[PDB]
Amino acid sequence: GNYNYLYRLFRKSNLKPFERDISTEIYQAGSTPCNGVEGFNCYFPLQSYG
Amino acid sequence: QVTLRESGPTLVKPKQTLTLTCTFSGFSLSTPGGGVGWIRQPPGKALEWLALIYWDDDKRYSPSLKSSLTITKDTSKNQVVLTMTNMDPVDTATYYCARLTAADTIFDCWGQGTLVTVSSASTKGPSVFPLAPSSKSTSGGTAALGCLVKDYFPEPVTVSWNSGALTSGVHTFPAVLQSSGLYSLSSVVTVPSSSLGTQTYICNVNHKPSNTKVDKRVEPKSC
Amino acid sequence: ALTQPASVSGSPGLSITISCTATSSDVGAYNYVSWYQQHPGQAPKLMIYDVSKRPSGVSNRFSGSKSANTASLTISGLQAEDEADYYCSSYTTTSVVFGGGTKLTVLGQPKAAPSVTLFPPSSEELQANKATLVCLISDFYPGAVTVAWKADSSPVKAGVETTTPSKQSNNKYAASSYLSLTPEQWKSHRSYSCQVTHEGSTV
Repeated sequence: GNYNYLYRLFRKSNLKPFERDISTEIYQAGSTPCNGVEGFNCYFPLQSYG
Repeated sequence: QVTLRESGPTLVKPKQTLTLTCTFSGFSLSTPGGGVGWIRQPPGKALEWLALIYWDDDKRYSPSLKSSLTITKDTSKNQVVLTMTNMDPVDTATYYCARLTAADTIFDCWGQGTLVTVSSASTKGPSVFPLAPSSKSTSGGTAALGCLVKDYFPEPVTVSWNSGALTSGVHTFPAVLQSSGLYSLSSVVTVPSSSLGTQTYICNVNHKPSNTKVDKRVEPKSC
Repeated sequence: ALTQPASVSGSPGLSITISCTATSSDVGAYNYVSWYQQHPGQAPKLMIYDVSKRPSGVSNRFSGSKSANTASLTISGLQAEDEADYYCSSYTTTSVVFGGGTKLTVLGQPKAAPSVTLFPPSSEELQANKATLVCLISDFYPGAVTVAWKADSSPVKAGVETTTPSKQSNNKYAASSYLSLTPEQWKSHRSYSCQVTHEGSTV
């Protein structure tokens, strides 16, 4: 598993044309915030290609 | 600013001539692009356009109802009258009085709509009877009072406690036609079992066809 | 007469698109199109009058876009206010079409247990030959569950096929029930069972 390169899957706002969006903060998924600890109803960005 | 409140009869015999009205205020029917129409919707399906009059005395009708729907205007008193014949048991719906301020905005603001049922039965009196907690009324703690009313054919009816004074937290949920042929509805206003004898509870029923403004106080009844 | 799908419901937070059909047979160019958000129990209210232009006052994130023949409402965040219907209306060649039905619910909500409370008739309708045993069933989000009667004799409807489809302020549908009884018989009967089967809490 080549886990070097990563991408972006979980987003809430479409980016603008020719815009560098380096997002690192914990994505608030599901319906309630979890503040870092993913657990349930959350997802961590920068997923792996595989 | 726009009060498209409908008024008129609610019960009609089969194969008759029905007449609906909706008094409006806050605007006029003389500005370019103005329009007042009628839109109905049977419970359980989509909506269908009936008619739409304009400011130039243009009476546009529905392609299917081309002869029954004869809508007229009255600018002197700001009232729109809708006439329809051949009352079949399919015309039961909530008729909304619409307002077309412009051509781009299709029916921006609506009214309230009245439910006109199509049947052959007459109207009946109310059955206002209080529901006080009894020895077998304690299940989980909820012992809310009620004045369930039944034995009445016209479905449109509302429950107003103290003429709209103690109506905070009312959960009066209406019902549908039963197997016998009489509607029924109760009040689920959130009142604990503690504050029941101190405050006065008079659910002023409002029957539109029968005009029965009966009142009944609610007190803790014994066995 | 254009149609539209029945359920395009999704999870809160995510974005969903109610894509109602075009049916270019009657419409000419799909110039003017409106969308309604009729709340259950009240009159329909407009949220967008043009294809993308929305009226003032009642507008948070409601937007629409028509590519070639049909538009679609785009709502992403405002998905926790009410599960109302969405009708798309457009001007036809001779009339005004209102589309079809689309019950957009909130997929995923707290599975709260239902509430069963017995309300025996007081001393007001027992002598009036109108004895009714009203049973209050509320405190459950998903639709209106079916009431079950097992009062030691037989399952009898007696006026239970109503489900009381009226949503409250807490967005919780209540399946309130009633019971048609004899003129005056209180001791000759027993406690009628109101064990309603709810999705998640069958008790």
